[PDB]
Amino acid sequence: ISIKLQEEERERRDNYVPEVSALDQEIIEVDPDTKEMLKLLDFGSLSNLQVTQPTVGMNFKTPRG
Amino acid sequence: PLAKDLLHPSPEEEKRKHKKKRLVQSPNSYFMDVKCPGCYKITTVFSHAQTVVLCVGCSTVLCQPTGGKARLTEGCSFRRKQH
Amino acid sequence: EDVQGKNCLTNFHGMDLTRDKMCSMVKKWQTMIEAHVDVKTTDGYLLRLFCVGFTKKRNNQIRKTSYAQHQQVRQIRKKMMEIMTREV
Amino acid sequence: GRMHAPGKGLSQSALPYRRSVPTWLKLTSDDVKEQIYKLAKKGLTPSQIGVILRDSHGVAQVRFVTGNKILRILKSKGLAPDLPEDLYHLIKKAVAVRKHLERNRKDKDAKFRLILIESRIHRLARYYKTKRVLPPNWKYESSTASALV
Amino acid sequence: TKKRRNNGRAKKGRGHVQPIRCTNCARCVPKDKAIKKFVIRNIVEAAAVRDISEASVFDAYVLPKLYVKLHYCVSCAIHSKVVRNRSREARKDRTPPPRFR
Amino acid sequence: TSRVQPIKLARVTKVLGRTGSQGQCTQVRVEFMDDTSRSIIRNVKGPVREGDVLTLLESEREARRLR
RNA sequence: GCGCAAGACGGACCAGAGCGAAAGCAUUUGCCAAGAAUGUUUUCAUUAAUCAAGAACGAAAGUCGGAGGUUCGAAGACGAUCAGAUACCGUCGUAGUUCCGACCAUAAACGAUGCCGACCGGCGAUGCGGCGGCGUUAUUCCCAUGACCCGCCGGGCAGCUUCCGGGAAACCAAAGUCUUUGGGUUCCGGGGGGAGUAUGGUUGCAAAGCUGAAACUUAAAGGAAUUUGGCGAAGGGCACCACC
RNA sequence: GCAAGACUGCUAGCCGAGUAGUGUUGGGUCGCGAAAGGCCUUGUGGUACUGCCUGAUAGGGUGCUUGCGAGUGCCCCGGGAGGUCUCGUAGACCGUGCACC
Repeated sequence: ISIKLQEEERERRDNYVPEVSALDQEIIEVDPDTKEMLKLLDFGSLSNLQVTQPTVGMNFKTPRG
Repeated sequence: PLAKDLLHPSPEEEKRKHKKKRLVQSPNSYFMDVKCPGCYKITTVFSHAQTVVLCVGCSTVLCQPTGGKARLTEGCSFRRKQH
Repeated sequence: EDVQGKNCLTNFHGMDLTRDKMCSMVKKWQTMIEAHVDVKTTDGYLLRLFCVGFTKKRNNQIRKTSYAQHQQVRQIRKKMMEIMTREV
Repeated sequence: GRMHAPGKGLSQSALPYRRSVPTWLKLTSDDVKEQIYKLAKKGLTPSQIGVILRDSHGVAQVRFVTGNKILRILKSKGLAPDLPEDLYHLIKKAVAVRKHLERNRKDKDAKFRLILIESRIHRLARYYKTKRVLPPNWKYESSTASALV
Repeated sequence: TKKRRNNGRAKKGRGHVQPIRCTNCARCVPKDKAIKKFVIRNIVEAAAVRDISEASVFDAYVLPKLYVKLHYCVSCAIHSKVVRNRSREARKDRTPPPRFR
Repeated sequence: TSRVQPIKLARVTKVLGRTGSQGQCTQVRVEFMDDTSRSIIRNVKGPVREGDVLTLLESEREARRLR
């Protein structure tokens, strides 16, 4: 069906908001590769930007055939 | 796609593709300088040495032929030289 | 080959394996390796040692095939030749 | 693709665009002509002589450090054989194929490759006859192997 | 017209393959065209394994299996309902059906 | 046979589909109270609900299809 | 159950894998010989995939002279089945099926698609060779090696998708780049029979292969594809005038 | 000669000592690895586990609990309390035919 009172029962849930902005965290998990990607473009190493420790010795693409 | 700047390519595609289909004809091989740690002199050898090679004076064997490049003796220093 | 009374004395004559185990060993997407040597012991016993070999897929392997080259099989077979020559 | 094979193949040398004696090379033309003469006194075919001089002396190629190529200077010195090395290797292969062939009569593909290789040496011999290399009265048959090897 | 992309077999760069005799039939069907059955089964059926288990001298004795390969001609395969027919677009499916039982 | 085996009684958990040539016998998942963990699939004839219990003579055989 | 003897074949490992011009090729080991592809700042310098004459190889079956003849098995014998079998079925069963040489050159020898060269999409795997790059293993340290992983290159057997484009459509990375027609080069077909027939030539011990008509008759013979229709085809649904 | 950074092996006081002995594919300058006898600060804190074999609390191979799957648990020793561990469901075949139209 279609709604004209825009479904108040979750419209008021949309009016409900967390106090935190859900993206302005105290720290953000950033890989070094995207860090040096953003480093050459406009902004260097910021306080909110941290270096991910390398846990990449094991690879991807689990076997299918 | 259709539109590529064939006149002035980025260097990664002519170090990417095969040598015969580059924009200009350029080989992927080079000349190499190798010396023995027990000896003193520096000889000049190809990247694909193609045979057994011995330095003058008969000190040691430098490298062995292999179907790809040459497999060098361990401990020997090397410098990528260009003209 | 030796009885005197109410007893039978035995001797080793040959070793085999069950058909179910060797049928469980043979599977697709792997290489089967066979190697036999006619060997002699210090006494006058002439033996014949049949062995089988089956390749192992790696735990991080993505390939389903998991085969080997022919000269690798020949080298493994020659290793089996010298092992069963040495130990008997 | 190939001439007696149905497989396309792309594997050949590609000389660089640069036409210059390299600066790090400290060798002139007369001395390198002297070790070409010495390796000719050793008595080998010009192809392996060229690859070993390139390999063990570090020169790019001979044709840019002297005015001409090595077959020209061997025929100038006169030590070069009259019979070319291509027909030499091919008729050595033909002698080896027939020497394998007469002991094993039931060998069909060896006979097939044999017919292919006298076809090859005939097609090369016509070109060397029309290029005024071989004499026009030169002939080939299967029974001539002691005179030319 | 042409029914399938291949010809009911797996001959691409050979031109000749070794034929193998059928099991139910005796046809000289080739290896790539015939349907092959590799069945996994125990020595006995499922409604007697317990009756074997109390009749055993050993304790917790594992029941062995039988590992055989069946070579089926296509007429014997369709007669024994091993393989069925599909539609036009339904034949464009290489994957086997899921084994649930 | 010829073994004096005791009578084990069982309690129902879930009703499933019914098999048979004419479709009369019902496959039922059922389980014992003296050993709760082990459960068995049995063939039962007649109308069966959920919540009742069943009397059983043999705990040895396994249920199967119409034949 | 224990041995001996003979002959045949190399299963499972064995794949839309590899090799070979094609037929075709599977137990290990040794000997000989050839070749693709990969790499090359090596050599020769136009030496060319194109081919009537001509030449080699060539599935099975068929013929000729030798020892072997396990198994299977054309003709033949017997018994059932059937209204009627010298057919389907079962038991014996000659020649062949096996080897050496001497033949013939016929297959649905089919990718039912000649050879070379160039151009025009992507994707994920496979095989070879080369190349670069975290990590693990032949136990713990260091290097090359084999194994595994992530990427690239060339050749090959192949797969998925499409308004690139084409076709009558099945379908096509070729069967496209074709009226907006022309890259080079062999063989081959003008409705259907008659008929690959008669004659002649040709080769073959034979069996027979190649070349190859005419008279007369016919307005159809055919290719792709849609809808009830019919299966001694499969799958599913319903029915106390079907069942439990 | 000067400059301070970054990383790591080993030990938990140190010599003996990485001597012996062990093995690997090919090596190396080498992995595993104590002791006898000793001299002296007279011998670092927190932190979880642990099925079996091989070869390290790694790696590899391979199990038990209820048929299956998910939890939970499975080193040694000493005491106490319990005794039917929890949760959900296919775990289906397994005697069966077939002349002649």
